[PDB]
Amino acid sequence: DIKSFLKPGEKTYTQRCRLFVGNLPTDITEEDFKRLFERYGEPSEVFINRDRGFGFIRLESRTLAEIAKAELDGTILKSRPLRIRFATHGAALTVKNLSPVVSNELLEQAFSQFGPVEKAVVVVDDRGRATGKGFVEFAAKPPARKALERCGDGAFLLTTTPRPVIVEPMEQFDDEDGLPEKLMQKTQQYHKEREQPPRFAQPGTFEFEYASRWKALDEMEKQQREQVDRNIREAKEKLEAEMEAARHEHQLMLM
Amino acid sequence: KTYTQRCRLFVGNLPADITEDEFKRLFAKYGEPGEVFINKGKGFGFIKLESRALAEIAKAELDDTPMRGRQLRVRFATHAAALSVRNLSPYVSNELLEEAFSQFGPIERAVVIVDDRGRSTGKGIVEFASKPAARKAFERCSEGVFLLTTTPRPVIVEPLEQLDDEDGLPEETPPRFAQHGTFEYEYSQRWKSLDEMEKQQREQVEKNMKDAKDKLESEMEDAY
Repeated sequence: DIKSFLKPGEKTYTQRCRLFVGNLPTDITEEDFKRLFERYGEPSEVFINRDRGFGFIRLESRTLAEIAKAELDGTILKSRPLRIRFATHGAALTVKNLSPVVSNELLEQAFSQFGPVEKAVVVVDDRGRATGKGFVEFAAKPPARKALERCGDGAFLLTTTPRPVIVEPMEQFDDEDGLPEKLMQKTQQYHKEREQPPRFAQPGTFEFEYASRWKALDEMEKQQREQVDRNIREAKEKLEAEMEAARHEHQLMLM
Repeated sequence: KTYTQRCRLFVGNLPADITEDEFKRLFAKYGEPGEVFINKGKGFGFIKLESRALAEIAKAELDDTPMRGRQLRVRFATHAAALSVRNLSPYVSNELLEEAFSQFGPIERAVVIVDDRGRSTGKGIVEFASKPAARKAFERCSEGVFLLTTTPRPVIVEPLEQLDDEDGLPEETPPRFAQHGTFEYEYSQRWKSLDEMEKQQREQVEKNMKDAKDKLESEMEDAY
């Protein structure tokens, strides 16, 4: 009926295809909820909490989920706008200390030992260079906790180099709703902070002095951060040289 | 809210003989075309469609499709005129952020990044309608000292650092856990304690400068 818009290699009805739908009418039924999304094709995991006013829906692909969100977000359904968001990815982790040899596919098959992997990507920058950071998204949460625990207690080596990867939960932030003004309480502390409007500090005022001193400290912090990297690169190089020397001495010792 | 930066698509691996008419014709079924740009030398272009939905369909239907014997690379390019804003007071709302930066050019979106509990992270994103507006905001706030609220804490403005998480990195020893007692075990353990030192040195810098910044906040609060 409706095109799938599945990307090459893309799996169906993944957590990346799951939408949270909030501010529903209290009189909504499972049939009235399916109707709001029928133009996006067959759903799979239809959930509705009629009493609380929220539901979850999985669409075939990420494109169908993106289309449904772009079209249906903020649209009125009985004197109230719907809130449509991607469901928070419960089973997402980030991988650090990656070798520039590790592909998207190697990262997928490597973490595919803890369980089923929806998506694995090795992060690249503007030029397309291996950053050293990557991310693994599991189909369910259990495998994600096994990955997190084992990779921390043991050393998980993806390649020939004995450099273990760092596995941390993917930090979840909201850059969609943010901090709206209507939900900020108008307290005295709010009023004291909001009394002076956005402005460029005037040279010669206490404000300009306090502000310029803040910028000098922030510049100092950046210099210190670059100094720690300087110390890490030194420590890293001495370790590589030590373990190369040990491996070479051993190769000269084998019959 | 039409022809936004969220409706902008990048088109790579274009042929050298490409015209603005041939480029527009590729996106003809997806409504009226917006601002078109072509780098004929490097072989890439950009196009804005009316809506995010049309950009979604166009992208899905045209990526990895041939044109004059060449396989097109079609992706979203939605962060050209976006800026990261740091050192925001928790009393900085999305609307205040919008009002503060509106002076540099027309704004499409301004949002304060909140955490999993909904609290301000002290960071925001300001996306302008054009690149020079974003450029002007960036220079004015680096040369000058831009204050958003009463506390004279200046906002740190940087161009939105956007990393590729859509394409990634595709195409000798298999993945494994280091075995106790082997050569690779000692070495991987040396890396574990190096990573700990880095974490310790970084948490210290962050702390000693947070304290230095807090002591200046004491003088700021005293002055009031």
